[PDB]
Amino acid sequence: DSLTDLISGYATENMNPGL
Amino acid sequence: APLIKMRGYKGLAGGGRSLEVPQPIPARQRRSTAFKWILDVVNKKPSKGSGRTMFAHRVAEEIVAVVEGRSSVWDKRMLIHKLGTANRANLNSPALQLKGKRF
Amino acid sequence: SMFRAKKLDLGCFTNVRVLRDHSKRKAFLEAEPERQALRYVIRNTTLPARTRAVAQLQLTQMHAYTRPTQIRNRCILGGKSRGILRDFKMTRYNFRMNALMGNIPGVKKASW
Amino acid sequence: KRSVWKGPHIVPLPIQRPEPGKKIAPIRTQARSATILPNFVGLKFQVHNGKDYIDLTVTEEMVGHKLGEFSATRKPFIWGK
Amino acid sequence: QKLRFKKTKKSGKPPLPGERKAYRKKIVLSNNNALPVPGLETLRPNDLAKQDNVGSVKALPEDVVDALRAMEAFKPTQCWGIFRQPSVLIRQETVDLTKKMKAAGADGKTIRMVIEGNRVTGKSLLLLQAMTHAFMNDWVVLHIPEAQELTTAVTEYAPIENSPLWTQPTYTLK
Amino acid sequence: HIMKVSDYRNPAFELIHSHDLALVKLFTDCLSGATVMPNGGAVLGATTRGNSPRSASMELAIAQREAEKAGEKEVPQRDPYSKKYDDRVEAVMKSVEILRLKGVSKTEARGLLEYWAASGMLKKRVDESMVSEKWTLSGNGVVGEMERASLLTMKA
Amino acid sequence: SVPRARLLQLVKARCELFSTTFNPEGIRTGNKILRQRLKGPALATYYPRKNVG
Amino acid sequence: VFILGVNFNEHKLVQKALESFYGLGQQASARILAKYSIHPRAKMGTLPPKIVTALTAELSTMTIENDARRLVLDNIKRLRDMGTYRGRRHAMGLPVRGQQTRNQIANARKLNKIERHG
Amino acid sequence: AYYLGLPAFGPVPLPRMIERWTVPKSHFIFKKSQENFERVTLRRLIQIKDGHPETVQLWLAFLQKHAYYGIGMKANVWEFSKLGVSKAMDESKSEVEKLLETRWEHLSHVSDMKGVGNFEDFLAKERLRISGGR
Amino acid sequence: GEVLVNGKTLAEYFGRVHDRESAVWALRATNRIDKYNVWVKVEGGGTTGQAEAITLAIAKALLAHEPALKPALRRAGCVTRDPRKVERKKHGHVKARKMPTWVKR
Amino acid sequence: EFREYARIAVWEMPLLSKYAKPFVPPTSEEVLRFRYTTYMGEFHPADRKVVVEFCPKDLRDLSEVQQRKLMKLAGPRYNPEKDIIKMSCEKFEHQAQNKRYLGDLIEKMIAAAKDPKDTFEDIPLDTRHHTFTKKISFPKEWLLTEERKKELEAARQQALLKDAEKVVQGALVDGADVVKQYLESGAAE
RNA sequence: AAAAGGGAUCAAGACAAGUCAUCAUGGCCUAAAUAUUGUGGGCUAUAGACGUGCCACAUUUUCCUAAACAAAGAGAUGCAAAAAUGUGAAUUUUAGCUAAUCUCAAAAAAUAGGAUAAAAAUAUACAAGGAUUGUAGUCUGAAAUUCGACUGCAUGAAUAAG
Ligand SMILES: Nc1ncnc2c1ncn2[C@@H]1O[C@H](COP(=O)(O)OP(=O)(O)OP(=O)(O)O)[C@@H](O)[C@H]1O
Ligand SMILES: [K+]
Ligand SMILES: [K+]
Ligand SMILES: [Mg+2]
Ligand SMILES: [Mg+2]
Ligand SMILES: [Mg+2]
Ligand SMILES: [Mg+2]
Ligand SMILES: [Mg+2]
Ligand SMILES: [Mg+2]
Ligand SMILES: [Mg+2]
Ligand SMILES: [Mg+2]
Ligand SMILES: [Mg+2]
Ligand SMILES: [Mg+2]
Ligand SMILES: [Mg+2]
Ligand SMILES: [Mg+2]
Ligand SMILES: [Mg+2]
Ligand SMILES: [Mg+2]
Ligand SMILES: [Mg+2]
Ligand SMILES: [Mg+2]
Ligand SMILES: [Mg+2]
Repeated sequence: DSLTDLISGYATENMNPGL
Repeated sequence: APLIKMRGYKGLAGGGRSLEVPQPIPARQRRSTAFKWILDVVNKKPSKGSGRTMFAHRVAEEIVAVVEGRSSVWDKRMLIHKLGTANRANLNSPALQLKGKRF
Repeated sequence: SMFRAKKLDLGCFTNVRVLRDHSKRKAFLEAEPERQALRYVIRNTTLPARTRAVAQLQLTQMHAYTRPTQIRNRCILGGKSRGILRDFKMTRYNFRMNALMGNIPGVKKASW
Repeated sequence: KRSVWKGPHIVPLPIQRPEPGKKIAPIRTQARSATILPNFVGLKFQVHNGKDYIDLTVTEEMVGHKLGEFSATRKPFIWGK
Repeated sequence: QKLRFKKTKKSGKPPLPGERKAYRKKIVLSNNNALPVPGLETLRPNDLAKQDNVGSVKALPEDVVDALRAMEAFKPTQCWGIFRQPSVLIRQETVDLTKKMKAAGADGKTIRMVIEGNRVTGKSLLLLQAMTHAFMNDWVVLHIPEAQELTTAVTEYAPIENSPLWTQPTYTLK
Repeated sequence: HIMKVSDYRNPAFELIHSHDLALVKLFTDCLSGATVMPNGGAVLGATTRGNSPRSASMELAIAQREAEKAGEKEVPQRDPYSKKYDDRVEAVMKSVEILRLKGVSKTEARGLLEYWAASGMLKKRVDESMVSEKWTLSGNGVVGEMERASLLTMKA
Repeated sequence: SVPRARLLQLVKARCELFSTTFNPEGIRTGNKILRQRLKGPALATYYPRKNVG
Repeated sequence: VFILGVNFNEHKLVQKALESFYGLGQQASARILAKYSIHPRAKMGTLPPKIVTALTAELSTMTIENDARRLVLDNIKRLRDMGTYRGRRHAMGLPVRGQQTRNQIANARKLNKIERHG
Repeated sequence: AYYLGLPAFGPVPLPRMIERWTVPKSHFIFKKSQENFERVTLRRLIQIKDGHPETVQLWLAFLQKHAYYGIGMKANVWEFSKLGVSKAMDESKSEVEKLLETRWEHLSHVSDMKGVGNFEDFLAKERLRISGGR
Repeated sequence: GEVLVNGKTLAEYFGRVHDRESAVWALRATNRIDKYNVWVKVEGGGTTGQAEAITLAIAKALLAHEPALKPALRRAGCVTRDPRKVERKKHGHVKARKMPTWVKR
Repeated sequence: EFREYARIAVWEMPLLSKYAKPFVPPTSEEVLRFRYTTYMGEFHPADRKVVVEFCPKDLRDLSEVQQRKLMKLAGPRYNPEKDIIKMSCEKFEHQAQNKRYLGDLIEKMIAAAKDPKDTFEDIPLDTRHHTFTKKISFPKEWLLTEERKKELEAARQQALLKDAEKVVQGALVDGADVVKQYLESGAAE
């Protein structure tokens, strides 16, 4: 019922090259 | 309607002042200057009523106050006629006839 | 960067930004049907709230080259992007010179 | 997303709830257009203002706003000194 | 601090309430300058019902002008203040309508008709030429000058208990 | 005006019908025959083209009574897909006669033009050639348009 | 003066006959994205390709 | 007359009198008159005393004047405390809705405050 | 059209299409001076009435083969046909096959052409490339 | 003397009495309003523009019946074709002639 | 180039007459009128559309109610003024497919009009999609017929009598003089 | 018909006039950076002050009602009817046309009626005006916070014609 896990689930580390 | 018109020559009266000179004006120029004085007095009057006849009845009353000789445009006519009378001699003024005749 | 072809396939006036805008037109041609599906799932209020949130998150991860709003016409002769005419692919000035010399068919000086 | 009928703008953020009592470093983000959902009311953010990361502690009053509304990009204009 | 240029800040008694409204609604029925038309006859009680009078201008009786003036039969849009004596033409429709009103009240009947036409065909004056025939023949004239005063929400209104109807006290008094 | 929904609002903020007004409900009943005047009389209604709305019901009823009187079995009918009609207005104007006004005949135009000239308001020779000039500029004798061209002109 | 519930029976037949979407409630079905024709191939062929020299 | 402690002259529309209270406009005013069968062109001198008493009772229930300025002043004060961009603009007396500040920011400087006039 | 028995009506001068552009004479700041350009399209219309369907196609074939440079043409063809369109198309197959017997020589390809792949998707995208993109 | 413009009476089409007289001025100047029936059909232009066009139309049509009226219509001004036309807007100008504010400094 | 076309118009054109065919009017069965577009060697996206137009009264197999139901199902494709159902199709890649669909669709429009389930007789034909044009015509009463000429003579002679009797009786009003005489008689004070 | 009108065009030279940031080019410079790529930000800052524009400061204005009259241009990178829903922006759904055919699309002022006045200055009569701001929405687009265009409600600044 909760959609919160989607945000963190798709949160791939190093998304932005560098920082 | 006035019978004359005042036109000044720039800087020919000494001390920077202009030399005013009267000149006659044709009929069309006489009527335009006249009816433009009436519309000037009309636009300065206070409103009286309502409807579409507001402006028309305001101009028509000034046309009746003119024939009755009790309108403010008569003073505007006699005022420009005094200028001509006070400047009736400038027509043959020395300055006009001497623009560049004294090299 | 990864969308720039390793071999230049441009025959017009090449430029840093002309080569950049050509790579966005090729990247969008390949991913337009994919981007149209994500935009259809987001606007379909009949689907579950989860299906719309997934498509809404994936549309954000798409590379900027895939967006159509990044495309902007450029001058094939000068490479400028300010003051372009869609009918000739050139700036207002390059269109003037070529039109006077007769290199643009049909165009003539207008007087009326 | 302005129009309400298509939800708020959500961005992939590493919004992982902390283990009870564990120390979590603030979330560094450049997504200044990410609506402040209720699911991270209480977390510590570090929003990018173009040059620096200005810290932010989301509360129940910030729900609905954007993360960029709390990080000033320009500096106040002051005449003289 | 702002140092631009800014302009510096710097009559007769006004009219009474209702004076302006009564100015665009006054009805002038006579013009002293206009000449008295020779041979202009007045309207007899049965003149508006004679087919021979068609095409002739007749004057309204002095006592009828006060009644028609009491119920706002005249209107500022109409040109009455250009002549001396208010007189109305007798057209073919005036006889048709009047001849029906002469037979209706004679046999206890009631005629119900609508007057339709183009912009200024004369519908409102046709009503005046029915009220004129009514006053002269001892009728009860109940005329509603303008029907827009009852619909445009410009007069008081109150409901009737246990009914969907609504009254208009200020208008019914006037 | 009385053949449409009025501008009054009831406590529920809903527009009241012009026929629900007591005074308008009286003239309407007499015009339709509901209220019978024992001593007889006449109930005459006059339309206006200055500051007047358009009611398809009144105009339709007007066209239906004129067709029946003129002996025409193809009387107009409602527009099946229009929603600007009023059943109440149809019932009121169901059995009312109609007087269609138009321009005055040539003979009537002369009698009126001669009255304006005798008063000094029309400095013209009133002859047949001159009576037919005003009868043409006034849309085939519309009295009102005949005055704008004769009395309210800027030529005299 | 035609019942709305009765008009839909005709509006429904046209969709079946002409294979159109029957949405009497005006629900947001995102069909506006399906009717939009792709403009990809039109934009790609803007800069002429490298040719014989 | 007196409506909610405010004195109005006889030659004054009731529509315009109710519309002078912060929070009441052409919409709410039109519904108050219809509730008590007052034609829009009703002037102050025409209202019966009982109807005037009614109007005050209705207005008191409504959220007007001080109550409406609380909601507006609380929203502006909340934007300042949270530290939002808009809050800073209100405090500094500058345009709040993304307007060019090079010129023509007079009304912003004059009115934009944390405690607005209303 | 006279030799083919086609009664032609025209040429009808249709409204000329005028496009307009106002560009600055300079490539820089000088905007107070501009100039107008235009591309006037002149067009005619030759309508043929009571013309046999096939005969009207030979007319258009003769005009395309002997087309004059600098002229574009667009022809709308009308024809009357009975009901049951689908059934007629199938029957014609053998009639059209006999006419193409000698015309198949134009196209020649290796056995099981693999460069094409999906036949329909090829024509769809090959026509896009040929037609400039649309 | 019945005049119909676009199927409508002169008073139903032209709401300005000045335009009605200008339309039939040819018949008025020659005193022939009560001897001809005119059925006009106009297109394009404004109220006065259409009125002045009808003046020249009736004049030419009237001369087909009585060619000897041209000298009279000449002095009435119903034979001349007014060639005045709205000027075009010119680049660098706000309107045909009007120009933007010129700043000296 | 003019000589090249003068050579074609003198030697090659006359050969076209050997392969021409005479025009034959369409029989009663040919009730459809298709339209196909050609750009003469060009590739244009609009050369795939096929338009078809037929008349509901051409289908003699459909009765009155069945024909009126076909005008309702047609919807905005029906022209009440001309009484023609015009419909196009550019859904497919080839003209052949756009024509086959319209050929099958018209077979469904006729199969649905024959369906006795619902005749839609309660529904009146809606024509709000079409903008009807009103055409004005010259009044036939103004035609100067030998009979109307007599009507004009009577109208012109009856006008001279009215003016004559008024002049003889000294009654022709002349407002120009009525004011002059009045002002020139000390009557205005 | 005619006393016609407008547009384009308008030299050499000078102003070392403008542009090495369209393009092109001589010389001189950068070549792990004065080159190339992405995320976010900025070009939208604001004490004072200068330029063009819009609009308003009611009485020939504005507001309400009604059954008039245009031209030109746009739609294959698309103009969208009719119908239905919503106070509204707009939405649902596509008929037709890729066009003297179909659509945008409706002209407005005007003409003719009607309403409002102590229409701001005597505090119990604060006119017209629509800036500023609160709030709820809609459309385009990954994305509308810095920083978009429209809609509803509420708020109601200066402004007496300079
Ligand atoms: N029979 C008549 N005799 C004299 N004058 C007349 C006559 N009929 C009409 N008029 C005048 O014609 C003008 C218009 O007439 P009237 O006011 O009756 O028209 P109306 O049908 O009521 O117009 P509207 O639809 O605008 O209300 C007035 O000046 C009127 O005096
Ligand atoms: K106000
Ligand atoms: K915004
Ligand atoms: Mg007006
Ligand atoms: Mg009237
Ligand atoms: Mg400034
Ligand atoms: Mg102009
Ligand atoms: Mg020359
Ligand atoms: Mg030179
Ligand atoms: Mg220099
Ligand atoms: Mg310089
Ligand atoms: Mg320089
Ligand atoms: Mg360089
Ligand atoms: Mg960037
Ligand atoms: Mg800038
Ligand atoms: Mg305004
Ligand atoms: Mg629509
Ligand atoms: Mg538009
Ligand atoms: Mg004032
Ligand atoms: Mg000024």
